Amino acid sequence: YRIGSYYITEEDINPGDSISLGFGSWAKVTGVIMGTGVVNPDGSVPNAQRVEFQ
Amino acid sequence: WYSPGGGYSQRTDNDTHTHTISGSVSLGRDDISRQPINTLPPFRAAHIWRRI
Repeated sequence: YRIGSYYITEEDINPGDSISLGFGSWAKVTGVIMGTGVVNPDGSVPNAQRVEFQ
Repeated sequence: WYSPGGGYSQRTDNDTHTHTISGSVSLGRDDISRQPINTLPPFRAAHIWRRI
């Protein structure tokens, strides 16, 4: 995941000009937790894997 | 009263009522008792709120 404010493709001459540039949705979350679990801290069941849509 | 006809006298002290009499009553119930608030089955229930 790469974040940039310039609307230039990663393979373009203006960009680094290497690799394939793909649109990324949302922010990257470190593998271990998924966020909302328990009102009082108990923790829910998180999700893992890369590319997996769940 | 048995509606008995007197031999010589007349029972003028007995009569049949026609309508009821409305009177003022005293106080009654004060208020309701305790009631439950919130759901016990939902207490400590895990809720998922993680964003995408």
